[PDB]
Amino acid sequence: VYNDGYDDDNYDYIVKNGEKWMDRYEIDSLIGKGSFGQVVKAYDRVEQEWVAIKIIKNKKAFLNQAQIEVRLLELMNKHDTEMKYYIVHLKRHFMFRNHLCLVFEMLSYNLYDLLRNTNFRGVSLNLTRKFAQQMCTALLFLATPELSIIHCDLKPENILLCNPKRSAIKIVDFGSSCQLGQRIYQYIQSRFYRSPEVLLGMPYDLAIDMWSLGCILVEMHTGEPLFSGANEVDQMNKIVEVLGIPPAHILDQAPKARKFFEKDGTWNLKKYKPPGTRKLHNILGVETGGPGGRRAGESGHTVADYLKFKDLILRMLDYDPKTRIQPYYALQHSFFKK
Ligand SMILES: CNc1nccc(-c2cnn3ncccc23)n1
Repeated sequence: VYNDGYDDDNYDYIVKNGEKWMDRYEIDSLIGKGSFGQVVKAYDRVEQEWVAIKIIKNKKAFLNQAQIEVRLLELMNKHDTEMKYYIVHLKRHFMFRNHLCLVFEMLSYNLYDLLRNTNFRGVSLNLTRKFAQQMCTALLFLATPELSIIHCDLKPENILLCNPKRSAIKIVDFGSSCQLGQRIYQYIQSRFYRSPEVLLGMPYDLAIDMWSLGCILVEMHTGEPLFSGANEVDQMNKIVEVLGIPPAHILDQAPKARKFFEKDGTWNLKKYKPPGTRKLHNILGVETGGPGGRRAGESGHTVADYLKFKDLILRMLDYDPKTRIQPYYALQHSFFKK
């Protein structure tokens, strides 16, 4: 027996269809799950609307992760009462049967689910642009000084559609996030989306989220991860295939340079395609009909369009976090509509 019979051996609440909580919520069904716990669809009888309830595991490490998340969501929703900056809206929270519960507006599928729905062939350049404009607007909001929030775990699974039929999105999952200032986490970001400064053990800031976004947008259009490393050494080598050896002024200051490289004064890889020869121009199919040639003869996919997309992505994937494009200027780029 766990939690007087209410929990399973994984620290999760055992969902019961139709259960009533607190003379208020009627639980309907499970709609999502993850490391944190579970997400259920429930009817809020007081506000007369469907809600999603994120039920955190009954275990101290998971509870405390979610307490950080609640504080950051309360700070954000407070500075965006009109809900125009593409962050999920936390309505309220409570403790129930030894689980912290977060009540949200109900959302649809995540962007990984959308990629599966394309048979891993990618969404159109027009839909990629709509997702990009919303994501850059969210990053602009997180960079406002009273917030200064680094999400730290951007990936397709943490971006949800509002509606299955439409392009509107919201960002979720602030459990691993932090605020600019004191360096606390040195181990951060899911591996495929992890920035070079984190791989190299260097100082970091909000620019790590822009790196992740560049990786995500390429994957949304091609159907597959840009840099799919099996471990940190493989990850750095896959980055170098596309982007070349990082600049010497960065490696000369990197605590973990010698995990990957050796030092003419110039740096090279430790003993893949030669550095910089796996061109983004060819991954995107700029001149050859898009990914897999499958966009040949479709509207919305011209050479000029692809050159603008490539230009923006290369600015998001700058090795130097001081010169990598920032949200304000990404929004002004000619890839976006006037
Ligand atoms: C699944 N539907 C759904 N609808 C609304 C909100 C959420 C959600 C909020 N935070 N998180 N964190 C992680 C995963 C999902 C979620 N989810």
